[PDB]
Formats: sequence, C-alpha cells, structure tokens
Amino acid sequence: NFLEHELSYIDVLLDKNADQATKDNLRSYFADKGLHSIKDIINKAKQDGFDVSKY
Amino acid sequence: VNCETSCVQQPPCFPLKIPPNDPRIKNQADCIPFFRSCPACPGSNITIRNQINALTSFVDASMVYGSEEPLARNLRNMSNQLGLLAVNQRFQDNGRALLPFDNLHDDPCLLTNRSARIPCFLAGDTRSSEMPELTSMHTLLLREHNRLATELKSLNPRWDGERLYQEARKIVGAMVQIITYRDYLPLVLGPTAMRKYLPTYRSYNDSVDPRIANVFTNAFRYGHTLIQPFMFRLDNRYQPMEPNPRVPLSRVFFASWRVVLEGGIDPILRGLMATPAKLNRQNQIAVDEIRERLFEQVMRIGLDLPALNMQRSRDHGLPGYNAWRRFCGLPQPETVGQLGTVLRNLKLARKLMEQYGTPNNIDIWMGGVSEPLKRKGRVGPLLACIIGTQFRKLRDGDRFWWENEGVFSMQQRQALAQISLPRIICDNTGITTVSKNNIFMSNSYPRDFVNCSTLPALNLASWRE
Amino acid sequence: CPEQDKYRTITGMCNNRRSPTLGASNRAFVRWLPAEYEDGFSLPYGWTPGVKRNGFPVALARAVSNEIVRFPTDQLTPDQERSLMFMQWGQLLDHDLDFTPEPAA
Ligand SMILES: *[C@@H]1O[C@H](CO[C@@H]2O[C@@H](C)[C@@H](O)[C@@H](O)[C@@H]2O)[C@@H](O[C@@H]2O[C@H](CO)[C@@H](O[C@@H]3O[C@H](CO[C@H]4O[C@H](CO)[C@@H](O)[C@H](O)[C@@H]4O)[C@@H](O)[C@H](O[C@H]4O[C@H](CO)[C@@H](O)[C@H](O)[C@@H]4O)[C@@H]3O)[C@H](O)[C@H]2NC(C)=O)[C@H](O)[C@H]1NC(C)=O
Ligand code: HEM
Ligand SMILES: *[C@@H]1O[C@H](CO)[C@@H](O[C@@H]2O[C@H](CO)[C@@H](O)[C@H](O)[C@H]2NC(C)=O)[C@H](O)[C@H]1NC(C)=O
Ligand SMILES: *[C@@H]1O[C@H](CO)[C@@H](O[C@@H]2O[C@H](CO)[C@@H](O)[C@H](O)[C@H]2NC(C)=O)[C@H](O)[C@H]1NC(C)=O
Ligand SMILES: [Ca+2]
Ligand SMILES: [Cl-]
Ligand SMILES: [Cl-]
Repeated sequence: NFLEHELSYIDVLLDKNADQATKDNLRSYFADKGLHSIKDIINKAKQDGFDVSKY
Repeated sequence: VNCETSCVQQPPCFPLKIPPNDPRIKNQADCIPFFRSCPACPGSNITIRNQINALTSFVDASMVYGSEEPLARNLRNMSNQLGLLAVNQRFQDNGRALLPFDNLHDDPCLLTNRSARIPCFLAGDTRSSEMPELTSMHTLLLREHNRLATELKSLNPRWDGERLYQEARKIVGAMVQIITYRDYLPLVLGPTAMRKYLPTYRSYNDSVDPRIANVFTNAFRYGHTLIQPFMFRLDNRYQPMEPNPRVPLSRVFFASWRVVLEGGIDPILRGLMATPAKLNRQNQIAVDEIRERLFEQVMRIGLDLPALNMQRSRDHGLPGYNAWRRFCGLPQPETVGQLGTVLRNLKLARKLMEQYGTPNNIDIWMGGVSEPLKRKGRVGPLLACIIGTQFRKLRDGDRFWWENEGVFSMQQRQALAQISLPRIICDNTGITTVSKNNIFMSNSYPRDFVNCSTLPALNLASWRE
Repeated sequence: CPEQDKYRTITGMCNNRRSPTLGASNRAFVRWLPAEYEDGFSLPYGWTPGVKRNGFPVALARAVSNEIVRFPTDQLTPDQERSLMFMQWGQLLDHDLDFTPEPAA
C-alpha cells in the first residue's frame, strides 16, 4: 500500500537537479517493494487512490 | 459471519450479549461486536489456544520505529542521508513536523469529521490515531528522533543515514526506558512494590524470559480507570483554548483532523500536564465515555471498554482472580466476608459475588482494578505483582537495556540520566512552560510549573568521533 | 543470529542469543498459568449457553460493566497526585509492549 509521503520521492526522481546518489537510493527503496521504474511507481500511486495527474 | 455487523456466534466472532435491563442497549437482540484474537496455531485440536504479540516486547520505542522490517523502512525519510523519520508532506504544526498519513482501506479517522478529509497517521504501532493525546505523544517522539539525528549530523559529519538513524533510535529507546522506570513505574506500583518487583538493576541476565505474558495484555488495562471523560486543550497562558476546550472523548476517538486543523499538539500536551488524571475508586471504576460511547463515531454502536476487557480475558483463556492471587502468593478469599477484607469493601464484595458466584471466577481486569490501591501507587497488590513481574523481565531480559555494560559508554550513561519528558516537550514544541518534579505527579498550573530555560538539555558530546 | 552486533533488530529477533525469538514480534505470548477454556483447549467461557465455570453461571461482561463499573460522570474524583500525562504515558507504553491481532472481516 502506497503512502502519501512516498509521492515526495517521485518528485526527487523527476528533479533533473537532484544527484545520482539520492535518486539511486530511492530507486533501490522502490525496487525493494516490487516497483522497478517511475512508470511502475506512478501507477501504484494511482491504484492506491492518489492523484497523480501532475506527472 | 461479519463480526462488525452480525450478532451470530460463529468463529471468529464472540459478540457480547446484552443483559435484560441495559441502561443504553434497549434491544436485547443487539450485541457489542467482538473478534476473537488470532490463534497462534489456527484450527488445531492438539494445542491449547494461545494469542500472538505483533510487537517487540522490549521497551525499545517500537511504537516509534515499528516491529516489522517493511513498516520500519516506510517510516523513514529515504530522500537524503540524514537518518530522519518520514514527516507529513501536506501539513505542519506551526512550522513543526506531523506524523505521515497512513493509507488504510477502511480508514476510521475519515469517519470522525467527513468534511475535513483527514486520514489516520502512520506510526510504528497501528493505534497512533486512537486519541489525539496519544497522537501528540507519537508526534513528540518523531520530532525528538529528528532533532537527535540533526544534532548527531553536526557532531559526526561523516556518518551515513543508516548510522544517524540507528544512533538517534538508540537514544529515543533509552529515553523511553528512563522515563518508564525512573518516573512512571514508581507512581504505578508505589514504593513497596517498586522495591519488591524492581530491585536495583545489576546486569543483563540471558536466562530471563522477556516475553509479554498473556495476562499482562489484560492487567495493563488498569490504565482505563485513569481515563478522563474529556480532552482538554490549553493555550500559551495555560487558559482553556477556544473553542471546544473540553471535547467529549466520544468525539475524539480517531479524530486525527483535530491535530491537523484545530491547532496542533501544543494545546493537547498542555492539557495533559495541567489536568488531573481520574482517580480509580471502588465505585468509580471507569467513565461512560469509554463504557457507553467507545468509538461511537466510527462504528455501528458504541462499545464498552470495561466489558471488552472482560470478554477479551475469556477469549484469551485467562484464569480468574483467585488463581492470580495464588500465582502472586497472595491470600485467596473463598467467601463474601473474606473478599470484603481483601477489598476493604463489603458492598463491592457483595456486588462481585452477585455477578460471579465465587472469587474464583472474577475476571482478572475486574478483580485487579477492584483491589484497594497500594500507598502512593495506583494499583492494588494483584496488579502490582503482574505489572511489576513483567517490567522486571523486560529490563533484566533485555540485552540492549540502557545501563547494560557495553550498550552505552559511561559518559553517555551520565548524559542520559539528565533526560526528562518535560525537556523533550521543550525541545520539540512551542510550549515554554512545563511541569516540574515528576511530570506524572505535577498537575496544577501555575503551582507545579517551570520555564523551559531551567531544564538541562541532553548533552551529546560523548557521541563524538 | 550474528556474533557482533551494535543495534537492536527491528523485530526484536536476536536480543536473546540462545533463544532468538524471545521478545521478537509475531510470536505467541508466554503463559505464566495454564489456560482456562470452556472445553479445555479453545472455547471461551461464556461461549456455550448454560455451560458453568467451576460450578457457577458465567456473567455477561456487559452485566458486570453495568452493575460494577458504571457510575455518574459528575461524581468523578480528580487524582490530586497524578496528571493526565500519567494516563497517556501508560497507553503509549502499552503500545511499545503488546498488540494482539484479530482477523480482518
Ligand atoms: C538469571 O535469571 C534467572 C531467572 O530469574 C527469574 O526471573 C528474574 C527476572 C527474577 O524474578 C528472578 O528472581 C527469578 O528467579 C535465574 O534463575 C532462576 O533461579 C531460581 C533460583 O535458583 C530457580 O528456581 C529454582 O527452581 C528449581 C526448579 O523448579 C522450578 O520449576 C518448576 C516448574 O517451572 C516450579 O514448579 C518450581 O517452583 C520452580 O520455579 C527448584 O528446585 C528451586 O527450589 C528449590 O531450592 C530452593 C533453594 O534451595 C528452595 O527454597 C525451594 O523450596 C526448592 O527446594 C528453585 O525454585 C529458577 O528456576 C531459575 N530460572 C531460570 C530460568 O533458570 C538466575 O539465577 C539469574 N541469574 C543471576 C546471576 O542473576
Ligand atoms: C484514550 C485511551 C485509550 C483507549 C481509547 C483505549 C482503547 C483500547 C481498546 C479499544 C482496546 C482493545 C479492546 C478489546 O479487547 O477489544 C484496548 C486494549 C489495551 N489497552 Fe486501552 N485504551 C486506552 C488507554 C489505555 C491505557 C491508559 C492503558 C494503560 C495504562 C491501556 C492499555 C491497554 C492494553 C495493554 C491493551 C491491550 C493491547 C493489546 O492488543 O495487547 N490502554 N484499549
Ligand atoms: C526528508 O528530509 C528533508 C530535509 O529535512 C525534508 O525537506 C523539507 O521539507 C519541508 C516540507 O516539505 C520543506 O518546507 C523544506 O524546505 C524541506 N527542506 C529541506 C532541508 O530540504 C523532506 O520533506 C523529508 N521528507 C519526508 C518524507 O519526511
Ligand atoms: C469539521 O471540520 C471542519 C473543517 O476543518 C471544521 O470547520 C472549521 O470550523 C471552525 C469553527 O466552526 C471555523 O472557524 C473554520 O473556518 C472551519 N473551517 C472550514 C474549512 O470549514 C468543523 O468545525 C468541524 N466540525 C465539527 C464537528 O467540529
Ligand atoms: Ca517494543
Ligand atoms: Cl485501538
Ligand atoms: Cl460497523
């Protein structure tokens, strides 16, 4: 079950500015929960009743 | 058979039947919903049914950090190397963190003020939103974790997010131990029981079983006798905070919106410090807000928390009062007269016998809370025994207990001795006036109150590299 | 279990080296006394109508509540010597120690 605060991690993954280290840490955290790409992550957010229309 | 809405008695439903002349439930075919606790060994005809503890029994701040690996990671801020716990992304309390929001299918909190659309909080335990006062304590500890991690990052620039998290966690864990054993338990048990059940700590003993005993889950509910029928909020002059300074409890269960939209944790914490607890008295055991109106806003009927306690003891197969008395090495009253002596109350003995027929059958919570309180304590001998025994096992049987050699350095131990719940309140809220002495005793403003500026900060110097 | 550690595990696993589940989450409570069920092994007292406990009718929990626990709220006695914080710490502490799961409906 996707958590509202995890939406803020999507934001960091889409920040072209935020460094490779931070983004790979977050990718790793999402991969641990069975979510392999940003598309998979947005999709889980949508399906758990979050508004993803920003993406 | 859906236990929330059905009154049929089929597994796993054990609904409470309604007595013939009920003051509230006028319909005798109605019931109070109850789900039997999950068995350790489902569907077994060999084993004696036992229940499960979903948390670590240790005093380890698991209600902050979680007790399962996925949840523990979820409560963490994973977007930096700062070792912080996740904070709410949409709401603040005067620039300070709130708990993150949880995503339940069937969220009770949304039911309390439909228009406000404020969900339950995510914490280490699932009950953080049960009452705003509880939420406030959770929010406090989250803040404290973040402050410690921040401070440790200054002290030790080169530590990664894992190290920062772990170290802050270890300190919060120690703080819960100190407040619990130094400040709380002496006021529960009284001096005599404190000496008997919790002698001066020697060392970690690896042969002490640290598990929660089944009975403890029921006996620790003595606390329901302390519950006041209102939530009290106080402004910065410790004056009643407008409007709704005294909110009925039946309007606060799962009311997470109250925290977010009615002015944060500050007025809640002030209410806690500057209001008396309810005294448990032999014909004033528990208030109607929990006995008649429990969770009335989120559920089809108001539950009865005393009754639930008794149902639950039966569900868990707990021995009756006399068996616990004997366990504790206390006299076991056989007659109405002898129960009169033990309770120092013949009227109450008469009433308990009228319900139960023998003192052998009195349910543990009912018998425990009936006993006269020990001098300067808030439990009688039976409960002092169970509670004391359990806390002994929690301390002696914990390898990471704060005073166990090799857990902290001596200087760290000296630094830790200086912590107090008042100090924590100061460090993490807009509150500038807090309770002196013992927070759990001090209850009257202004008489019992001090400026924050008078309290020693926790000195983290001995956590350096 | 590891040999060298520095921090508690989340689950409480490995606190006790010789019996590593002791205090860990999702484990059976310990029994200080043998369990007392209507049938010896499973059914709670109160389950089967007209089945006595040790010679006596089992009283309805709600009957006990009405007759013993009920009082008028306007007669409530403030504890002179304890704050509401004393109550709250207790519930908070309880939530460090034990949660007993129940099935989802
Ligand atoms: C480390 O902790 C160990 C456990 O400590 C208990 O829990 C802590 C938190 C404290 O409350 C502590 O006081 C508790 O004892 C501890 O080991 C324990 O040591 C006691 C005392 O030596 C042992 O008790 C002896 O037990 C035997 C066996 O019978 C027992 O088991 C059956 C079934 O469960 C029961 O029916 C019995 O009542 C017992 O419980 C007895 O033979 C023996 O009694 C006989 O001898 C004494 C003394 O001569 C006479 O007075 C008696 O009448 C008897 O003739 C004791 O009762 C206990 O079993 C043991 N527990 C464990 C888990 O090993 C250890 O000593 C601590 N270490 C340090 C360094 O602190
Ligand atoms: C505002 C305070 C409190 C409640 C609201 C509240 C409610 C409950 C409920 C609903 C249960 C489950 C009832 C059942 O058997 O169906 C419950 C269980 C436990 N309590 Fe309660 N409680 C409030 C407050 C306290 C305080 C102050 C306690 C101790 C000082 C306290 C203890 C407990 C314990 C240990 C349990 C059992 C937890 C478990 O599942 O193991 N509570 N409470
Ligand atoms: C993880 O940590 C960072 C740093 O503390 C948090 O960022 C701050 O968030 C607030 C609320 O959105 C902003 O007003 C600040 O400007 C942020 N400051 C910094 C230092 O970046 C972040 O929100 C945290 N995330 C979680 C999930 O708790
Ligand atoms: C339900 O929640 C709403 C939304 O927060 C509360 O509305 C606020 O109420 C106060 C006092 O009536 C007003 O000063 C605010 O302007 C209100 N805000 C909004 C957005 O309407 C409402 O009071 C709550 N209801 C209950 C049952 O207390
Ligand atoms: Ca714990
Ligand atoms: Cl709850
Ligand atoms: Cl319902």
